Amino acid sequence: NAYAAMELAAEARREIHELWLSAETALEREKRVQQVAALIEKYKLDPSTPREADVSRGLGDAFDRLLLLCLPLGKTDAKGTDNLERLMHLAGRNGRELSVRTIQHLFARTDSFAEALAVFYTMRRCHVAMNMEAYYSMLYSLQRLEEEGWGQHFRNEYEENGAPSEQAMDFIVKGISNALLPENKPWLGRVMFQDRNVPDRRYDTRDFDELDTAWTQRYKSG
Amino acid sequence: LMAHSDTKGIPYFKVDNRGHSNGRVPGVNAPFFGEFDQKMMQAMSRPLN
Amino acid sequence: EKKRIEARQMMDGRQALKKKHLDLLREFHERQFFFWYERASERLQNMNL
Amino acid sequence: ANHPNRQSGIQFLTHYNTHQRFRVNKDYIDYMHWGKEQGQARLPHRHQRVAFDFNDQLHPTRIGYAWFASQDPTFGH
Amino acid sequence: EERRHNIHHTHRPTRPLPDFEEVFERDVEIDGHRFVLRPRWNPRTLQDV
Amino acid sequence: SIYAHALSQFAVCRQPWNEYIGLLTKQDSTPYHTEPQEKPAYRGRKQG
Amino acid sequence: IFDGPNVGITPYGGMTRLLARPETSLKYPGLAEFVVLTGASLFAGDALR
Amino acid sequence: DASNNRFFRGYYYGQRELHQLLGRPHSLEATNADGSNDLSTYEANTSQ
Amino acid sequence: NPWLRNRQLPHRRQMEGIARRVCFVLGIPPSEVRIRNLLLPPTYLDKGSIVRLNDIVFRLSNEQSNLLIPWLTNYNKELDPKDVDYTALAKTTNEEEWLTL
Amino acid sequence: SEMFRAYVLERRGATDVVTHRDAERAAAWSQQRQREYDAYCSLKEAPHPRHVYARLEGCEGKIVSFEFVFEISCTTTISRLKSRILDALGMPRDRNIDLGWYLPTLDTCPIHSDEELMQVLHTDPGIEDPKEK
Amino acid sequence: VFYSFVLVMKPRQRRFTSQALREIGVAVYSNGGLIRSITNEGIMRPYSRFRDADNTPLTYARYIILQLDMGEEEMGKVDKIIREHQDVLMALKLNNLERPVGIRSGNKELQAAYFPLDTFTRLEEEINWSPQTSADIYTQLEMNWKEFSRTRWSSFLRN
Amino acid sequence: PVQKKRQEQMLYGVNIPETRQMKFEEQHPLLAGALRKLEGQPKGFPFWYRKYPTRRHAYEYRFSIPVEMLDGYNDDVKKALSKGMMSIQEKQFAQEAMYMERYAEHD
Repeated sequence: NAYAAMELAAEARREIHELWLSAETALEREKRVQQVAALIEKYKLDPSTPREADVSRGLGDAFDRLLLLCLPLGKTDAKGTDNLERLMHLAGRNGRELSVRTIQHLFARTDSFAEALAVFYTMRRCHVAMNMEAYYSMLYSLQRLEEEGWGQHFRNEYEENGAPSEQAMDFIVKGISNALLPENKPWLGRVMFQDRNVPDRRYDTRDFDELDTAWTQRYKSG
Repeated sequence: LMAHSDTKGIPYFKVDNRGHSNGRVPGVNAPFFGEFDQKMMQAMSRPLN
Repeated sequence: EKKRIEARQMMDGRQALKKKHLDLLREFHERQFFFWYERASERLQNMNL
Repeated sequence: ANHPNRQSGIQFLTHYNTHQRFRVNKDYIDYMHWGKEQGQARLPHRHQRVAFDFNDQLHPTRIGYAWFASQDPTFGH
Repeated sequence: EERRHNIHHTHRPTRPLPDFEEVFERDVEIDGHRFVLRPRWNPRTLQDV
Repeated sequence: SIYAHALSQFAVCRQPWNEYIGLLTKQDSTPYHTEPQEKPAYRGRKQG
Repeated sequence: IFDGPNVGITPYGGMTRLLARPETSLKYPGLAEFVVLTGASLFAGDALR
Repeated sequence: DASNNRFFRGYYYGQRELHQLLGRPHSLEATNADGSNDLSTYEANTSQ
Repeated sequence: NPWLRNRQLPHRRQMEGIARRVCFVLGIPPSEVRIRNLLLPPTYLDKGSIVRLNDIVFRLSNEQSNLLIPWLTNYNKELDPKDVDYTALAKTTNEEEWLTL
Repeated sequence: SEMFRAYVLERRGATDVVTHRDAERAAAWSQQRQREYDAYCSLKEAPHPRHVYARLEGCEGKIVSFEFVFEISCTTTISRLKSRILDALGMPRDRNIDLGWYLPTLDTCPIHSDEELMQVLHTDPGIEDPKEK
Repeated sequence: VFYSFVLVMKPRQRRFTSQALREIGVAVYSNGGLIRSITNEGIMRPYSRFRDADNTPLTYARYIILQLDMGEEEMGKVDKIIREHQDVLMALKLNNLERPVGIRSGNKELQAAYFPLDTFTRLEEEINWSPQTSADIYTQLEMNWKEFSRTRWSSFLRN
Repeated sequence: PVQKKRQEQMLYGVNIPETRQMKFEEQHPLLAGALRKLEGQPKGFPFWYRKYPTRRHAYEYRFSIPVEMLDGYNDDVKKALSKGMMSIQEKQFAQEAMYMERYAEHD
């Protein structure tokens, strides 16, 4: 019975991986977003779906990479924030807790500020109990947004000049002036005596894949 | 009753900095190797060197 | 003179350290502020009713 | 000392700011309800003692078993 | 980490630093046995000695 | 330790002395255990 | 642990003698080669027997 | 002075005042022969 | 300060940071960037330090260096015993950060 | 606060009685939640079709992979999985085999029981290189 | 609550009770304070006869509960306003409602050190339990807990 | 007359100086930027936390509740946490915190 649900869930994750492994410029923001919405509406990933015949149960680990496949929110509508909160809601039912690794890359996926707030708010609606990981990952994401802004500014003014200013240089050295959770004092961003900065930079698909493949190799050998 | 909340407690939230005040402690934080000295015999001895 | 240069070496060290302690205390307060907000939000939600 | 309020004696082995126990203004003792486990009601409580006997245990180190994994598997708390 | 980021530990150093890739040979096969990681001996085999 | 596993298979655990000495046959054993009552303490020079 | 052909050296510490006593050849023939070639740990029971 | 003469290194009247004035940390039983645990800020930051 | 050295050379997080910041500004490809440290003796400068300053930081083959800097051959200064260890630094745990710098 | 002001006075049989006005409603609620719990648990026992990696502990690296369906409703299931593992390893089915869970945290557990095994399946989503399909 | 009152009042014709309560209420608004709840109760038989302004002892009296948010300065004014009104037999005042007896004694509070906002949000009814309360509310409480914690953020982040 | 003026100025109410809003905007222009986008809208993330480093720093409402945290709630609640509703002891602590902040070398 539910064995059927799991089978159709196998085809599901097959095509999720199919579009995840693409990760090409041929997949544009608009295209990725509407392709994701297409998958969700194909396989009935709404919370309205009953407990049995819930397709999201049998997606191992394809759930998180489907989840952060949503994240940069295209420019059409504010509809986008809903895809996300559908997925999370299902997790809420199913019992699978969100890994901090997953939400860290989730914030690392964010393009603008309003989107970062969009995410945090969304997992507020989704009954996620906020931890220090939540807060610090968010702050990190804001910080890298500003760092990215300034990086854009200085490369920009380097382009119309041809040699860097001293502002460009000491920006390169000490980073953002008066940052929250800064580099020069690393002991601040730490939670449970482990440093928390994943979200301070962008990640490709192959980065994510690199980490878990590393894990897999370590199992297959050691 | 008055304080009962959906947010889990301090331990889940890991609000606290520091930790044990002595840093890494074989009994409390880190693992413990070797032998227990229950009497203080090794704990006060005089360096012969 | 040698005694004094190493005396102020240790002094500078200590003053640096209590700067670091200061940063740690600030961020401790920040942390327990976030937690405070998690509880207080939750109570005021109820008081809105 | 036969004076009342001086009965607590001269103890040096306390942690207070006077070696004369009866001038100490912090912890006033209770002669009727105290001293089941410590002997006399004058003497310091089990957890505040700064001097230790030969065959008596000394203070527990507070935690606030996972870390004994290298030890005897049966070794309890 | 030190080998990558510190010029003073790599190039003509005071005291030498070991190289992982030089000490170990990766992925070795010897007479039916598969070794993930095996160190480098100049007479590599018991036959070669 | 990246590699040492060869030894790990014929390697030997350390033996359970705590419960072995616990479960030794004892000559004070009682079918039902009673905790001893409280012993006389020293209440000071006037009380004894 | 009498090892060190694993670090590329011959064992030291004289325990070689103990392993070569005619007693050891009686009780555990072959054990000497086992422990000297293969780095291998002996324990209390083995040192008693 | 305080190094060759035992009467100078008497703490509680001569040397206490001197250390209060110069701004060294001081106490009854101290590390330095005279009254003082450590150098003052001026003495640490200035080669005399 | 032997106390204040342990911090002085940058945390790995700072090197990540500087690397990708240069990548933003100069437009250099993040694939190939090699960011390195060089820390010189506190009160003076030995042969070792100057050689690895000439050879690595600037790329100078022996003949163009001997051309440009004749006196390096005669310059023999080496680390004093007191000053040898400036390079080796204290390794401190993350649960220990409240105690030592 | 509006809960505590919700008591009420009814006459049952011949006698006066104080009841909650909302009590039955809360009973419906709690009953429904119980039925959802039942759904959830019964559904954790439902057939779980997962891909099995099993690494034999020892100096000889061998890793067995096969597709296994776990039916955790009617011990026998663990022994089924162990029988299968041994079938692939090339060993008799009478080997005494200790199964263990390799955690994503690089820790390890024993698995002594089926009800535990179910929990392992539910708790670990799996960690997979998607390139490999 | 910030403040509460129990007001034992003389059982008069309804228009009079309504006038008197309007007077107390307006006396609270003018002084820049709020009314959380004005709760009415019936005409009860107390354990002590009360005399009214007529010095005629009374067997029955109407009970009325006030719950207020004020400043402590200007509740002096409201106090001697209420106690000086002719239709109020007795008024007892609870100021203990923000720090009641059962909290902040030798770290009884887990995960916080005296969070004041716990008992301020609440009304008097849940700080001090009424006699009719039985084990039944232990049920309702949690359906009002869980339910609440589900809808709160979603309701708040709407606007 | 001076001290009298100090107590009359404590009694009716205190205020946070716009000095703090200013240095908040110059030091952490990003956070202030965010709060500047979000005015009047209920916030689920307290961006304003840098503006109030300590518990004691927020005196404008009871129980150390920062101003911008009251955005999404009832106006009745807003009046119930106002200065007018403080006890006298709370008011003293308010004046003390304000002055302590104006003369303090760090937070």
